[PDB]
Amino acid sequence: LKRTPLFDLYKEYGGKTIDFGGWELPVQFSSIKKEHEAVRTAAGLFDVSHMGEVEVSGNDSLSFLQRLMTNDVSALTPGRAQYTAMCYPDGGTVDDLLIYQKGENRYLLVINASNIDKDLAWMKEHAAGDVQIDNQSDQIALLAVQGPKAEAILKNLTDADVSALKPFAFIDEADISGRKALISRTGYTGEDGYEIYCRSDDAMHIWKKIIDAGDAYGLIPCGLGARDTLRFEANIPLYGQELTRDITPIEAGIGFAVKHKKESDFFGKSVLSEQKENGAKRKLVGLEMIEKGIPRHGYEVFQNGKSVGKVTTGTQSPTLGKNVGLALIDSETSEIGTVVDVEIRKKLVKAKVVKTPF
Repeated sequence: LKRTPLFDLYKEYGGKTIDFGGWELPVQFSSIKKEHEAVRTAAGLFDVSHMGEVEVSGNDSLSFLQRLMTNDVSALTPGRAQYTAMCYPDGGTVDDLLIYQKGENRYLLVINASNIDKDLAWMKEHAAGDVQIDNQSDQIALLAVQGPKAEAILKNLTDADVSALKPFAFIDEADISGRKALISRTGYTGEDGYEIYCRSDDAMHIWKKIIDAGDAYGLIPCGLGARDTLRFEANIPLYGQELTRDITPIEAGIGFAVKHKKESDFFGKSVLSEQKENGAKRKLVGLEMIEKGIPRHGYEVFQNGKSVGKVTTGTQSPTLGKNVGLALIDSETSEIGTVVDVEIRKKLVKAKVVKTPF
């Protein structure tokens, strides 16, 4: 199986591993509930080195990126990053990703691990002009620190002024105990939070310095369990779930990342513009089960005997004390308070659409 440079460290911290799409990554280290609670009130350290990273350089890199991306990548300056979708002509999603501008006409694309080869072929297909696409995936590790105490812990790791960083701002080549790392103010949890990109070699080192520096603040290793519980409460999409070949960024609730009046044409622009200006026929919602049952990805959602969509992620909400779900459903069913039926092993169980994000 596929393994991050952090792998050999999991046993020590009690990492229960799962074969998450070829990569074996931790679902937990102690408890989904405790991990969620930590990132909510202390901080939490996720290994996220499965992610791919691709350098795009050349004089025509910006024009190339502007056709490929839904966001206006002109808005970037070196030291700044943005979240974006990459769409097919029909507005279906190739991937969602972060682009960092590292300098004039150099860009770092942080892409989903599952999609690196897909994304690469799609990009190389539409290359034109002076554009170089360099896969740097197996050279870069990624550690994320997430919570109200994340800033306080990060002070203790580097001399660089990470406290000055605004959201989506980054410092490159910053020193963490003699280790050069890119530090960005970006998360995947819905709290204050930073992400640390380093050489594969240096990941375990930095991991240890983060557990040490976080010990006093209540910092624990967190996994994919907590990751999804946090995503619900923040209504954050995950590719393969909220975002796929068949779901539009508008439908997934990330229209903010679609700048449909960009002067540049981009793949999907016409379809996405209409969905932005008129509203989409499907809407990503939160579901909480009113009746006993476990929702998972793919379960049909019904109202009055007719399908209205599908559950896209299943998880638990400590906040509510309930089983909960993110679902993509018809817009006319999407109002808060609406009751629906989610099919769990050939029997319809009720759920009530709730306010998300929190």
